[PDB]
Amino acid sequence: NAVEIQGVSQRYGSMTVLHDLNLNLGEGEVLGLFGHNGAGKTTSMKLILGLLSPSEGQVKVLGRAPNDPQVRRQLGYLPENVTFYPQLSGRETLRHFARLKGAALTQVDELLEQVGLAHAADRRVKTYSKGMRQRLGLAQALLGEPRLLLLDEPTVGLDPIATQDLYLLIDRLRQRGTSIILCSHVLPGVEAHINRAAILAKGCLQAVGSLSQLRAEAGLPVRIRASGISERDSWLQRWTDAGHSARGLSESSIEVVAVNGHKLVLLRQLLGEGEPEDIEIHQPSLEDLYRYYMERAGDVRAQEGRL
Amino acid sequence: MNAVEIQGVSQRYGSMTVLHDLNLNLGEGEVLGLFGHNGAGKTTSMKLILGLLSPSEGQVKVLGRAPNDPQVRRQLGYLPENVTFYPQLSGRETLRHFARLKGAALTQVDELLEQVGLAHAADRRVKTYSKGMRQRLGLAQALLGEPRLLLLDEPTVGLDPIATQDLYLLIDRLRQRGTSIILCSHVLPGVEAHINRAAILAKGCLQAVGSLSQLRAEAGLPVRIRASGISERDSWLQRWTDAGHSARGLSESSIEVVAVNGHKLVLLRQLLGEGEPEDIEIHQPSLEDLYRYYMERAGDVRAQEGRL
Amino acid sequence: APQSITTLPLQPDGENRWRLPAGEYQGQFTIEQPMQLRCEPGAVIQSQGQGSSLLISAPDVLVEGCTLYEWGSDLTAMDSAVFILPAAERAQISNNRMRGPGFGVFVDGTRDVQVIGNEIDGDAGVRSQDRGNGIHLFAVSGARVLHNHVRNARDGIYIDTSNGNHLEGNVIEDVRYGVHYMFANENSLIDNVTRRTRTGYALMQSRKLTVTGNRSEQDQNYGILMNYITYSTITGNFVSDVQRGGEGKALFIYNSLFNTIENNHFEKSSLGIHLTAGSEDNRISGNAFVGNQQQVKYVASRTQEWSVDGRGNYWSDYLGWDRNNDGLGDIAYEPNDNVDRLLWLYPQVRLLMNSPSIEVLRWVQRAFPVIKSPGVQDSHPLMKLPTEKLLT
Amino acid sequence: NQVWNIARKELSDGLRNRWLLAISLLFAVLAVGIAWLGAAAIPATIASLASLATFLMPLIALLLAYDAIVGEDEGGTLMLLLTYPLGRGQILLGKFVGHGLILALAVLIGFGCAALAIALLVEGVELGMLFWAFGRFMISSTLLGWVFLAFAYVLSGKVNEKSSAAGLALGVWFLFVLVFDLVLLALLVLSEGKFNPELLPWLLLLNPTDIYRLINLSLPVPAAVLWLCLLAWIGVSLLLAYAIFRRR
Amino acid sequence: NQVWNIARKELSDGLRNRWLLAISLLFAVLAVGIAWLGAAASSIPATIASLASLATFLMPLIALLLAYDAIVGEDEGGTLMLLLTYPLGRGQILLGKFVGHGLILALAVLIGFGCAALAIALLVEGVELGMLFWAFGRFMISSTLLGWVFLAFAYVLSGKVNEKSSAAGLALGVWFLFVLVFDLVLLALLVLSEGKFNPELLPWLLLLNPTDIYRLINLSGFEGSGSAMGVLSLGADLPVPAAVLWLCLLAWIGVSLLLAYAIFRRR
Amino acid sequence: CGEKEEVQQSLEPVAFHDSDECHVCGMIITDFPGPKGQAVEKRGVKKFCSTAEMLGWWLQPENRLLDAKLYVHDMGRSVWEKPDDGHLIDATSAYYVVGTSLKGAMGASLASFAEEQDAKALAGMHGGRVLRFEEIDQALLQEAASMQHGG
Ligand SMILES: [Cu+2]
Ligand SMILES: [Mg+2]
Ligand SMILES: [Zn+2]
Repeated sequence: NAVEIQGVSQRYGSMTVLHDLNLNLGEGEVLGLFGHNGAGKTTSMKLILGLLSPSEGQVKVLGRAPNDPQVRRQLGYLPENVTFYPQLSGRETLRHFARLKGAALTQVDELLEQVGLAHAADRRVKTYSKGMRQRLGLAQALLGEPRLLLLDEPTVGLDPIATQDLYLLIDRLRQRGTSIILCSHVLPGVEAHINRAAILAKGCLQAVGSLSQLRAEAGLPVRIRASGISERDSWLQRWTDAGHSARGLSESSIEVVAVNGHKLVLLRQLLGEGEPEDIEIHQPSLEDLYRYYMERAGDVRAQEGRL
Repeated sequence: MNAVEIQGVSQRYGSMTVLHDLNLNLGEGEVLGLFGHNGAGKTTSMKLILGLLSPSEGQVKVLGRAPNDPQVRRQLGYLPENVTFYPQLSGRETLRHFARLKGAALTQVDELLEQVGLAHAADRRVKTYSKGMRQRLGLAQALLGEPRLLLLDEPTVGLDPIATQDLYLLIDRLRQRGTSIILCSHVLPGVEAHINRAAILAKGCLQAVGSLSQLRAEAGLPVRIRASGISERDSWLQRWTDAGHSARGLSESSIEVVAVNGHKLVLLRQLLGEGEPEDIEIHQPSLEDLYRYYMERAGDVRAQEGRL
Repeated sequence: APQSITTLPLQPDGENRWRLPAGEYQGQFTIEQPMQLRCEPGAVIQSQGQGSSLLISAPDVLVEGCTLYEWGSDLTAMDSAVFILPAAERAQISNNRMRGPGFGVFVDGTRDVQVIGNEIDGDAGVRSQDRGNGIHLFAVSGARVLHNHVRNARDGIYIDTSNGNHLEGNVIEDVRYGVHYMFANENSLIDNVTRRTRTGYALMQSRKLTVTGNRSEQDQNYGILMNYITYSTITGNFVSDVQRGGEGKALFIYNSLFNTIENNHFEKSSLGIHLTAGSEDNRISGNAFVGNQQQVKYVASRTQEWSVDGRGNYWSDYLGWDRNNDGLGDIAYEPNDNVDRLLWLYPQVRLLMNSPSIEVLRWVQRAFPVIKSPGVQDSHPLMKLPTEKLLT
Repeated sequence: NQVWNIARKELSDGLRNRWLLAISLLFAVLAVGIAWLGAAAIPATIASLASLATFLMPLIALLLAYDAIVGEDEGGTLMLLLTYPLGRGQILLGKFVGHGLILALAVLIGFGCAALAIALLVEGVELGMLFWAFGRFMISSTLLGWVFLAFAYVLSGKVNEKSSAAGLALGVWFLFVLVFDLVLLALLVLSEGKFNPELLPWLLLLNPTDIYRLINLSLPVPAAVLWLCLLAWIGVSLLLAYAIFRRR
Repeated sequence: NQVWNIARKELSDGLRNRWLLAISLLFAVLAVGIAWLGAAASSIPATIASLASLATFLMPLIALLLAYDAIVGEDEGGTLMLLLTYPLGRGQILLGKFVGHGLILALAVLIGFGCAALAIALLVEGVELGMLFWAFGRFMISSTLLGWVFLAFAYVLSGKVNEKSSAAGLALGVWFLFVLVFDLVLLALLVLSEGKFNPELLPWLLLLNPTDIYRLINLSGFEGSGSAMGVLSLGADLPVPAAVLWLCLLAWIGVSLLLAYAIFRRR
Repeated sequence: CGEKEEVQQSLEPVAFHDSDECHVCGMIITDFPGPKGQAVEKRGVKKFCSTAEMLGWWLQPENRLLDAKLYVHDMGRSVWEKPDDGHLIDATSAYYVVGTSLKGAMGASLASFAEEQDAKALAGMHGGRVLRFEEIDQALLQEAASMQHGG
């Protein structure tokens, strides 16, 4: 139980920009925080880091106080955009953060080689790209065995081989027993790696739980399409016998929106007649689940091309 | 009719060729994706399509003309990455500046500020705008006039999760009208639901071109089938392994099937015939996984346990 | 050359006193007997244009009220109007009108002559090289030239090697030099007024003399020129508006070693005072340097204190304060910069004189005193005008 | 013409600069405060106003346009603007018109408020000479500013970052105002046997701040060559800026 | 200690600033050039009032070039919000920046007045070496204190603003006001009132400007002439001794650091 | 060649006229006895009523740097009351005698010579000392003029 937020309803300016979020985070889970209209996304970020005071509620990080120095050596925070110190070098920036966090100096040369930055080490930060600064920003987050990562969009401005390898580096730290929070706005791609999502909107934490739970608590159509079908004309109608509208947009692109109540017999319809090649059960993704819970609180569906 | 006809160019700076033997043909309504990692070929190809550079060993035919005619650029939107406009100007005055240059009518400025959803923050300075608020402004200048080709270099960076899906709904409204656009992104899940045909390119060359059904067919990549309690984990681990598929031995009540997609046509009949399909998740090899394969197809030895 | 007895003088009193009636006369005239001759106001003694008109050879003659006209112009033979011989000691020349192209009053070798109240209009057409002197004095001891009116002569009141004599209250207008001094040791001149003159006061090689209370209205190019004067005294002079025609200097001190220069008023000229390099360390205190476009021109690097007994001069551009209420200022006043002497040392800096770099260099001197050359400063300058009476 | 559509942007963007409006207020106050101490204490005060407008009108021009090209490249709009129907000449000439009319207005608030303190606080100024001596002053102060505007386009197009552009705009302002004439003074007072002083009226023509004062101080050369030499400093440096802007 | 670990950064960040090393070498090459003219003129009270005038223009300039972007350059750079999630306080990352930037000014004036002493002991023959070390010992430990005043001034105007482009405008305003505007308003108050505004309050207005308290400390012994002081001639009317002028210079740090800390505490 | 051409005009000395004012005292030059110095500048010729008034002008710091030729009279080949214009020697290579009872125009009487024996003739005939041009300084001009026209 790493992050135990309990009863917190943060008020400032008598505005009440956060309300009653009870966000318990497990000791090995990877939570995700996604905020749109609500300012909860940034306030809760601060609240766990300890640089904000919880009015009317308590935040318990690692079972202890959030502003103790003994727990703040075990955190890691990758901020939004950190152009660190443009005249300093790569080693000298990370040795500066190693001296502050109390980490041993033998970690600095083996974190600039763990992150792919040893070729660009001993070079000034003004000669770094945005992706190399995100590489350096991750390197101070893994400084001195942190038991709680807290990443604020770690994969922005980053090339996709390093993006896929970052989540493999995250998957190393999940097995080590370190809880990670992935607060992002680039929601397709993070749904394969988090364990529990937490969509909070208009202050109130709307939905929390795993991805299998959020599809159970929200009736959304599952999109089975079978690309490369043999016959297409009877496949326009043969799914509608149990109420699954087999609507297609191409020569064979029948994205059958089902109801999640007849999943045996529609595949018995699919496998009883006609052979498939590559079935595509397209689950309602984290992009589609987000716009249901957003619409359920305050949002009304935007027009045809009007955002 | 093809919008962009890159016909065998080879762009070099000195002796080094930063873009070698690129051969594209973007269609009349297709959404193409220029993805690059080691090479600077992605950036140079962008410049060649626009009027910024010249092909040193080839030719480009944008909309049936040279890319630097004024009749071409009046129907050509281009949103660049990380743009920060003139911060002392207002949001309406910035688009009214850009409407005067492209020759677009001044009655379209209040429409496009309404179309991208910038009506509340219009007549405010650009310095008091967010990062995603400037992306709505940067998208809005690309839609000025009646454009026939859009080069969205990273359009959804720093954007709200409603507004990114609303952006792609504006894309499929645009490509039905007949303007073939180009997505240039780096977050590969998310672009993969709307890209018509990928154009993954390596250091020098162009690796692969074609739709997602053609990239998965050419590059043999295994399907990632995950389930949870069909019958039993240990009773279902045994079946795919004689047929030539990997069955991962997880902890409890989970059946992960990595099949080789060649014999699984009739093999999937037995999974329906003995249990319910009520909790499965079949994952196709994604655009992220195809792009990691083509980096292994030319260059780029794989990183360690967790390295990069 | 006829004589004064060859006229018709009607005697008013029988003590060798004669009176010429109204009516014109002709030719030169000569006095050989001690006659205190007076004249009616219509006694126009008009000579023909040659020779000295009224030559005087007898001592103790009170010539009064005559009106002389049109004498000679040969300055080499000294064709004067009133020639006074060395034997004509203690002559009084009172209230006369003269108009003619030569010397007005030429005296030489005389003692105690009194030249009082005359009006000598010199010329109009001669090129100021043959107009002759107004009141020429040539080596006389004891003279008293008072309250005359000399106009349009050449070089005004010329004085050559004359020791002890007073020049009191005479108005000198439209001439080349106002008062010319040549080797006049222990002289004196009080309250003279000089108007529209190419040099107001020529002080050449005359020591130990007193120059007091004089006024110079609108002179050209030289207010008071002093060459080689020692132990002099310049107290109360009013020098106003020396226009160009030199660029215009209210006081030009050239090789004058010792002199006390107090209570003067140098007003509205282009240069307030020009101090040459040879003339240094003399008591200059209490003057009023108002309205001049440039106060001191001192092309040197030697320091020069301009305040005796702790009292300095009043300067119009003195932007200083006085906290403790005495008459003196609190901060010292340097009238010249270092770039204010680069203009004088090198005339090509006049092209650069409006540049910001020169305006930078004026500010660097006020902040960094190491680059300040030792100039012509005065500790304790005055705050108010000391010459409140000299403006009349 | 699109040279005006990009000029209307630079008017609206330059006039909202708080850095510019701070200097134009201090230029208009100090042009009155010198003229106030030039009346109570007209060619004697127009020379001290010429030394004032040699300080600030290069400084106003370098404050406007040091980030004209490289400030748009850092903003990313420079790569966007070249994909529009726009030449590289029309961007530079349109920025030169837009930034040019700013300091052509900054002398109309600068000397327009200075001539109000002269025509109404002298009482006998003989204003028929005023509208010819200030017409010669306001026109020649813009042309001094248009040289350093074209100097600012040279240093902006050469550099690749905004921080080193301000390091060069300070270097151009130091060299052309108060280093070129100080090294003329050091070449006078320390060298006279190998420095011909007759050559020095022609060496003032290599400095547009020096040509600015010579047509406000009325010399072997006439006045009309200095007008044609000040306009030649615009025409070469704008052509130099166009040659640099075509090599990005 | 945590206050020293962030001082070692700023000691290694100011020394890579090329704009500092230009104008701190300018302080060294002018302190040789001023002291060379002070040797050729022999003069002694003019080279003391000119060296103190050189450090009036440059030791506030190096201090405001260092620390105008000390807090707001880290806030908009993103690295300030990260730094509070380290085991630190807001009092340690300000006092640590004051120690780190303070040793740069302790080296920028030890280079400047250090090489100025070698252009006197090797230039003017027969100077008093005991009086030279005492005069340049008073110049070294008081130009740091003038530098530490404007260092603490720069933390006030960095915590208050939220944009670095507006911090450079305010830091230029602080450098213009305290150096060469406060000396000109006080001059114009004495000229236009002819010294009759207040004959006893006006010497106490020199204590409201730390550049003038800096000039009053070094001009204690070498008064010399009268025109060397200029507007500093009111310092003879100040009844305070020299030791209070040191403490009024230290009080200009301690109020302008506690103000800088209370602003940063509610950032 | 530029320095030589400017020299090729400065070297010639203009003859004195009756309408010639001095540069310093401004009065008519040819109304006086004694030698009369003059200064050719090559931008404008300025003349002096006496040689001691020329040397008083030369020792000012405006004219120390001024490259201008100084010309005085040769009193070894001329009568002292009326000096001609024919022979006008260079003033740097002359032999001025000092302290004679001769009556010059403004300063002390500095009779200039070119042959040094005629300069030694006038020194023993009046009690003076011959001296060169470079020994002339402003402590000597004011001392010698005070002994001539003083006491
Ligand atoms: Cu004379
Ligand atoms: Mg005072
Ligand atoms: Zn003369």
